[PDB]
Amino acid sequence: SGIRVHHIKRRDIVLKWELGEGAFGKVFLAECHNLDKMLVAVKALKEASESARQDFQREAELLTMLQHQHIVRFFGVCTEGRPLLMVFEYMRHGDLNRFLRSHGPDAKLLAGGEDVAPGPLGLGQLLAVASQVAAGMVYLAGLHFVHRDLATRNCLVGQGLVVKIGDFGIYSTDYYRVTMLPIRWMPPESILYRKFTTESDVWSFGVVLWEIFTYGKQPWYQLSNTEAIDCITQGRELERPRACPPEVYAIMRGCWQREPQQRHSIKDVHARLQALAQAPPV
Ligand SMILES: CS(=O)(=O)Nc1ccccc1CNc1ccc2[nH]nc(-c3ccc(N4CCNCC4)nc3)c2c1
Repeated sequence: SGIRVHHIKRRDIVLKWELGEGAFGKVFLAECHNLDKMLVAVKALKEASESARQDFQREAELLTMLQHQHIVRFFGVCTEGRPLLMVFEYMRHGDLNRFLRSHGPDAKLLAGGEDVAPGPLGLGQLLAVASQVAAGMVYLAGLHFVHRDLATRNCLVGQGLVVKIGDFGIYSTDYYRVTMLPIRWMPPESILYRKFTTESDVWSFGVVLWEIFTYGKQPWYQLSNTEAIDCITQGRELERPRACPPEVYAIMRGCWQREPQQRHSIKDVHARLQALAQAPPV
């Protein structure tokens, strides 16, 4: 008894090549038949655990029931032989962090694609990406879902700057080696009391908002993991980005209140973000 997970025939999936590697294993570009031929992203678990076979069904069940407009489209699994496979839609731009970086001032005009100009994005484009991520967080907050790793590296960019949350729950400085913590995105109540609620995600979204307007710079990049923990817990906030209007900064400062109850809800942050997106101050 639980969520009916769509199973896919292994012979209906032809692996093209590796797109990347993660904790879970490897991601590939592939063709999928009978879902007409169609390009898709496929995750392959490294397995070698009976437990990891349990986390697979868990994630597959949550993904199958969390389907929405700003969450990466999940098509089903393949348990017909090791390795286990998760099939998703293909977001041709890859993760939001690398996308931002490729449109930043250090990148000059090396960004490609036919859908977006190389070099910096429009203010209205930056607020579109921000608003799309917020909307995905509003949906997850609705189902009492808490994202413990909200960061631009866990979002995907598709054709026409469609941004979705691509990843949910070990060598980058993003994560502190303890359990790996992405402390730099964590509010004080998570570092100090080990609490993570909906309001925690509102604080994390503020950092995502900062990441977006810095073109994917790492929060407190000048500081170590412990130095960042000191700042966060002492009330020191990130500097406004060069490319950030005060109305956006103000939204950021609204997520960075020490008292979680003194933070605006994610539905209000979305709303303020959607508004500006339809009317970018510039
Ligand atoms: C763990 S990973 O290989 O870095 N994949 C990944 C990256 C960012 C956010 C989420 C993931 C999780 N895997 C995943 C899930 C659904 C996906 N749909 N499309 C992709 C996808 C992933 C990567 C990708 N590229 C962009 C071109 N550079 C090579 C990698 N193009 C599309 C994808 C990945």
